[PDB]
Amino acid sequence: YNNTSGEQMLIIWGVHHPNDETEQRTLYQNVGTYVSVGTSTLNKRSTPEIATRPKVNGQGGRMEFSWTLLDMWDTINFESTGNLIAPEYGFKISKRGSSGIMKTEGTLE
Amino acid sequence: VKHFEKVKILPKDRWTQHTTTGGSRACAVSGNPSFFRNMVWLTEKGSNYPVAKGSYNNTSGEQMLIIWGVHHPNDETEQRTLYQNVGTYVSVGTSTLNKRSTPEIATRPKVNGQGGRMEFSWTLLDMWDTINFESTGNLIAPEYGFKISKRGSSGIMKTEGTLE
Ligand SMILES: *[C@@H]1O[C@H](CO)[C@@H](O[C@@H]2O[C@H](CO)[C@@H](O)[C@H](O)[C@H]2NC(C)=O)[C@H](O)[C@H]1NC(C)=O
Ligand SMILES: *[C@@H]1O[C@H](CO)[C@@H](O)[C@H](O)[C@H]1NC(C)=O
Repeated sequence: YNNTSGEQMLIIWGVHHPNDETEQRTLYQNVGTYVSVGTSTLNKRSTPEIATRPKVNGQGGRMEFSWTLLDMWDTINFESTGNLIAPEYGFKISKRGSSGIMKTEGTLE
Repeated sequence: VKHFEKVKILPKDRWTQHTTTGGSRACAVSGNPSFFRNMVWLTEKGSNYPVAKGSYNNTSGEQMLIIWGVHHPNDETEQRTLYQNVGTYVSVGTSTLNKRSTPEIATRPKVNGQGGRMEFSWTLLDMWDTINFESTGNLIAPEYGFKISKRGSSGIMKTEGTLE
């Protein structure tokens, strides 16, 4: 994706780490897989790690999630032989400014 | 941390598969070879270096420091001796933690006459969470890991001197 938006675009991608070779084969149909992302200011290569873990949400498999901020006119490249969880989207920045994240259990009035 | 409570989560004896005996000349005490008392160096039995699996689910009521290590051989034959298999790996996991390291084989300079190296990573197990081990080789296991007894404000003072 070449970024034409006029602003910076936050972008997120993921990589699956399965619980067995059986998962890996039944999904990705092969092994030794990689996920690879790149930009002008970034090149990152990932090698999905298949082990045994405690179920969480009834799951021993996990997903590792990573993000980059793509500058204007740059271009981002995705290549994987398996285990890629790809972005359908990414978010341009329409408005910047002083802001924050407030931690509260409450609600608006 | 003000007090610890050492608790063995992976006894040497109830691990059947490998030979736990190893320790080398670096850890020698008065010329007598030794090892890390809290740890276990797993190496094969009879040409077989089978799947090494482990688990602990933490009852203890306060959290647990746990350490492990991964062996890095000087040479291919150093590797082949102990673990019997090439392209081995170590994998540890928890609810929050997942790690898998692939051991590295290269010729490295002499420090205490050694081209072998050992790399320790550690975690804090919370309440009720389970820690799992899996290895095709090169693992250095905890026998025990540390329950915290006393929480509290303390420090580590750097000093050469000694208590009076
Ligand atoms: C990504 O696309 C943009 C526009 O689609 C490219 O910007 C143009 O690049 C060409 C070739 O150098 C120039 O002739 C135009 O003047 C550029 N237009 C603008 C508005 O910058 C951009 O070069 C592309 N990315 C890469 C890596 O080439
Ligand atoms: C560990 O033991 C506690 C005791 O009830 C339990 O709540 C927890 O689910 C156990 N962990 C596993 C592996 O189920």
